[PDB]
Amino acid sequence: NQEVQIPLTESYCGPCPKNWICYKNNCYQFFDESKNWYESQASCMSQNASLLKVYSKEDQDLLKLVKSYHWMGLVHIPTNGSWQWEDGSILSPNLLTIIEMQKGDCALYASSFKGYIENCSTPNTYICMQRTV
Amino acid sequence: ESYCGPCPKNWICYKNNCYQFFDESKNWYESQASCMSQNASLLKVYSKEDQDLLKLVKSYHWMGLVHIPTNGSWQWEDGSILSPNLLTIIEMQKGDCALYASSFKGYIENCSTPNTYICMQRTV
Amino acid sequence: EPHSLRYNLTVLSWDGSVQSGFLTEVHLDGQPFLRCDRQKCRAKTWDRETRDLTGNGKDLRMTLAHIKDQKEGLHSLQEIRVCEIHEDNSTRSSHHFYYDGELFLSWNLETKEFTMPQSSRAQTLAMNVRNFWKEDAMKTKTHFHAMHADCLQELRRYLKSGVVLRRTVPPMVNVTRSEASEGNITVTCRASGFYPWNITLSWRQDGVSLSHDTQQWGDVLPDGNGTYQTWVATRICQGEEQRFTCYMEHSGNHSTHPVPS
Repeated sequence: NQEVQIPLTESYCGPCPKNWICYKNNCYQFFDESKNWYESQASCMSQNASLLKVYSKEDQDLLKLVKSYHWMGLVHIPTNGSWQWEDGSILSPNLLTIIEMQKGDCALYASSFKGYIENCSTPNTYICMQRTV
Repeated sequence: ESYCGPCPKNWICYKNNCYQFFDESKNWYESQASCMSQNASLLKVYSKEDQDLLKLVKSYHWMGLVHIPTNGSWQWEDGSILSPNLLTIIEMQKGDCALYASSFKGYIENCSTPNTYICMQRTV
Repeated sequence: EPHSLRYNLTVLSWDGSVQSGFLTEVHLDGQPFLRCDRQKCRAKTWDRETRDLTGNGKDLRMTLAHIKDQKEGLHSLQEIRVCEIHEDNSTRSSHHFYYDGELFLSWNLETKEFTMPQSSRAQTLAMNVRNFWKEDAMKTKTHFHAMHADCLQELRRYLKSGVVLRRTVPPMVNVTRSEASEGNITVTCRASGFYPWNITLSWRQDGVSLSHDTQQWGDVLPDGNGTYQTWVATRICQGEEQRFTCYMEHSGNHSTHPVPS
């Protein structure tokens, strides 16, 4: 059963793109090629994926270990005066602490569960996420 | 493959290696025991290419590296040698155990000092 | 004067061995607020503070390990960060590194650049440290900016939640006579229990401030209650006490105080 780690309770993780991080039915990859938010999104979508979406501290607890600052899929709409993901879902409360660093309409992820408001035009490393089956 | 594993249910899989991170500070002995209780061992660094994700780890965490003063060399808990050109070792605290830190660094720390730790399954 | 938040982080080495312990002093509007170690923060629960400041403590232990250091015994490395919010809602920043109690490195938000003192032992320490941060991309421009942005969010959070260890307290004023000798008297004007520190206190003859040199001046002393006290005295002829008033400005309050009787 599920209170122990033995070869019998092991399973394959995926499906994910080749040589990606697979965790709790999610796929992730980190790109060290600095790009602005638009190019970062385009890169993720070119690989049938999107920028990091944060939806659960439990399911995505590995985000606590990430060094440095990376584009995630969070964008500001000035009309509603609120943050939301690429896929148009709302930022759930008590997930991210959002910190005004630069005046901008995009956010960089940093551990633990922070978003730093950054100029969309500024080159940064980025994280792609794909949800499995 | 599109598939990574086999790994425990709720572990991180990368290039068919299984990893988990523990926020509950333990000394090196308790950290190793905790990893073995979960059918794993403390992080072993064997390949910069296969374990390139270790570049993105924030802070420092127990790994499975120990000093025996007789042979005067660092080795893994499984008795395998530290391969050259993998880790730069830095004297931080006097001790016979090592903390992993980005990028492929090992900080010498007292074995008795509580620290966060990373487990990696022995598929070695 | 501005709202401020200061984080004073100290790590220690004994004979090149970096100790497990570190400590963060947090000061809010100049007042001791939190002391934090690896385990806990304590005021004079604090969970979010312990997470943040344990992170910086570990980075600073690693930083002290990369310092090449022939001299034996005790050495200390400090990272001291302050953010300020002013009247006009403009903000200031400083970010300094001290080794054995001496500055060797600052980071400047406006320019996004390191500054070093002129000393050559300052330049050695600074390059030990900068080269360490560069090899591992450990402390980038962005990390320095983010630490400053968190400093401002926390200060705002403390202010929004009414942890505001600051309010005006106007002085109590008392005028007394003394040293009644050879048909002269000392007149003394005392301001006590006052906050903030800044005050104007002056004797006037027929409403004209006497020179500094014809007056005697208390220092501005802490009460031990969070407030201040001071005084000014002058030497006049008996019979002339009507012509002498104590003038005081504190906190927009301009008042005048005669010699009693």
